[PDB]
Amino acid sequence: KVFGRCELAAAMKRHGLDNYRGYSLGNWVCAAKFESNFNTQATNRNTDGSTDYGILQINSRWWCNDGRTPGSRNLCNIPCSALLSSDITASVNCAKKIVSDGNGMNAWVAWRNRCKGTDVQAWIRGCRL
Ligand SMILES: [Cl-]
Ligand SMILES: [Cl-]
Ligand SMILES: [Cl-]
Repeated sequence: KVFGRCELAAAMKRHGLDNYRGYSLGNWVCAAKFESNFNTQATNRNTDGSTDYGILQINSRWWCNDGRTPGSRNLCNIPCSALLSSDITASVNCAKKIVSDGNGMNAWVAWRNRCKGTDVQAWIRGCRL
């Protein structure tokens, strides 16, 4: 599913991501924009052989099981395929664990490089929330 900007903001809020660990909704929408362009089915293969999955490009080295990432963990206790669903529940719940892991949203290098320090509220501007 490719979400609309406000549609995704609303779904993220519904699932308790708004201001989670102090990160406003615009941060999460911005991260999703640059990680996946709002496409739940986004996948990308990393140089280390791990893969990133879903709207927030969650990585199989630590967070989910895909059966093809040697020496990896599955800390969210989910198949990576669950992160591709039109229903963002699994992605949101896993993101909550990731952002609580110590480095906040810096876990998403694209958030650090493209969202951090910017006017992230622009991502939810105009949205009925
Ligand atoms: Cl915001
Ligand atoms: Cl594996
Ligand atoms: Cl980047």
